[PDB]
Order: sequence, then C-alpha cells, then structure tokens
Amino acid sequence: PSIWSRIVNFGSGWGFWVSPSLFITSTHVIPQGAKEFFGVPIKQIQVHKSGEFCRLRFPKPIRTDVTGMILEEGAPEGTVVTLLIKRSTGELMPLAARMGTHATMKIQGRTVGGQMGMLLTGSNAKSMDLGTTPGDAGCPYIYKRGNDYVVIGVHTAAARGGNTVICATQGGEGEATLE
Amino acid sequence: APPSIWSRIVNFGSGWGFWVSPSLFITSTHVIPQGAKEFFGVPIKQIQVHKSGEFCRLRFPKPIRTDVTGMILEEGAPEGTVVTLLIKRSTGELMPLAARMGTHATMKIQGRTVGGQMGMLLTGSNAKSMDLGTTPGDAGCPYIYKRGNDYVVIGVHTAAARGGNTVICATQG
Repeated sequence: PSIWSRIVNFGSGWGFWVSPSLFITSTHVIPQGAKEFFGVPIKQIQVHKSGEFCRLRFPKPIRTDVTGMILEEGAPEGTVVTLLIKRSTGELMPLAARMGTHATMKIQGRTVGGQMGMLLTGSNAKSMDLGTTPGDAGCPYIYKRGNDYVVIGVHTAAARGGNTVICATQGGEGEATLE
Repeated sequence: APPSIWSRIVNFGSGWGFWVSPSLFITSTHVIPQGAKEFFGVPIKQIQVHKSGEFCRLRFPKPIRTDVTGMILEEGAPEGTVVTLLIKRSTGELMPLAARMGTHATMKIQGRTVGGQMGMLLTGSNAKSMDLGTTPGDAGCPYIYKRGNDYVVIGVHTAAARGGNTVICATQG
C-alpha cells in the first residue's frame, strides 16, 4: 500500500517515486516546456532521458515519506513482473507480465526502444479491465527478489490487441545471435 | 469495472456480499454472523436463505437495492476463462484482481471440506508474497467477467491457498 502511494499523476499519465529524490516516468507524458516540477525550478532538477525512459533527480529530498527502492535496468528475461496500474477512477490494478528482451519495436504507430513483455491475461488484454490503456504510461513495473522490491522501469507502449507491453528502462541493450 | 457494479459490493459480517438485483444478495456462507435475527433490519424468517457449500444466496421479501438493475448470475465460469475479483478493502481501496478460472475442486481447511471453482491470480509471480492478492476480510467479493456487452457474476470469493496465486470462488450449486 505504501507502494501504491509512490504512483502519482504526471502530465498525461503517471510517474513513480523510486526514492525521496528520484522520480521516474515515460518521456511522452512529461509536460513540455515546463518551468518547474512540484515547484522545484527545472534548472535545479537533473533530467535524464533515454529512449522513452525519463529519470528526474531532485536537488533535495521531497517525497520524504518513502524509502529508496532498488532501481535496476531491466528484469532478467523470463521474470514475471507486476505492472502497478493506477486508474483515474480509483482502481489499483496489478497485472503480471512475462518479460522478454530489450529491443527496438514497431508499435502504436511509432518506434519504441524498451524491454518487451506479455501480460498473463494474454489473448483478452484487449479490454482495459484486463489490460493496459494509453494513459497507464508512467506506471511502474516491479518484481520481488528475496525480500526486496525491484522496480525495472515504467509503462510506455502496448500493441493494439493488448498482449504485448513495453517497459521503458534506464539503459536497455539486448544481445542476440544469428542462429 | 463500472461504478454501478462496484457499488453492489457492501460489507457483510466479516466480509462482503454482492447485490445481483434489487432483491437478490450473494455472499460466502462462512462470513455470515451466526445467530443473526435480521439482515439490514429485515427479519431472517422473511428472507429466503439458500446455501450450497460456501455459496449463500439471499432473496429479500421486498426490493431493497432499488437503484440497481438485475445482473446475470451463473454457476461458475467455463474453465480457462479470465475474470476479475472485484476486491474492496475496508480502508477504501478498489483492487480489481485479474484471474484465470480452472476447474472445480476441493481442499480440507480446518478439518472441513471446502469446495468451489479454482482460479489463479494473474497479478504477479506470487500474489500472496507480494501482498498483491486476496487476504482475510476479502471473502464475499464477486468474480465478474464481460461476455459481449453483458457483465456476468460467476460467484464470490471464499478462500485462498497460503503462499501462492490460487483462489477459490464459491459458485451456485
């Protein structure tokens, strides 16, 4: 429950407090041409973009109610992680996804770098009761390793049918092999 | 998950129950306060109480949730169907939990045989370990899914297996 409170509205979507000073979101949900965030002058905030992943480091602790969480680049392939989907209508909707590889994907009429995954609701994630909607962007992907929670990125894209989702990650590089 | 469906879920005993129609209320058997004389002030003897296992179906003698329309109620879901447990928590959260329905089954809990349709939460690797599944207090919440443009309730929550993703939905016998 304290994990759900790290998820707040941000631009056209959401964002996640990894720590009191570190906030992550999707790049295409950020308000463009912003003078501040949360009243902190933009010049004092460290804005790191990579692909569709956006990291904001604030000059002083600001979400001081939370503890710092582990933020890793992706999740190991095969891991079943959780999208913590928050909806404007109040629902807290955790959805399991099976993670694949980092790659460069043609999806939602554009080109998106990130880690691919597939919702366990699979075939019928075309419904927003059982899948993603645009506007869920910025919501965090997490999983449990031992007793630790690990956040691996945030939501940023999905295929029309809903099954395939894309997690924007901090530095994603996939290795493959011609077989 | 429209509001008009969530509002059908109300507290009942140590859990919840669900208004299917203005006169029909469903819940999990074990959650009902024993030795009650009334429900919502309606004398028990005026209420038709039909129990089948952990499934309880109460028909009230007069309409009482007159704001709701009559919903489709069915005896479980076809195996492999993906549904949603509409979980309400006493601290006010609405948590829809996706699940895939399996077959009917039986488990011995506290020495007694408890049965129903089984399902697996699709909310994470291990739902109970991440606190992303059900919990004591949740029994009676409805399992729902959408067939075409109709919402269908298939039963209510009654039990879950410790340390995993498996849940038991009590269905109409």
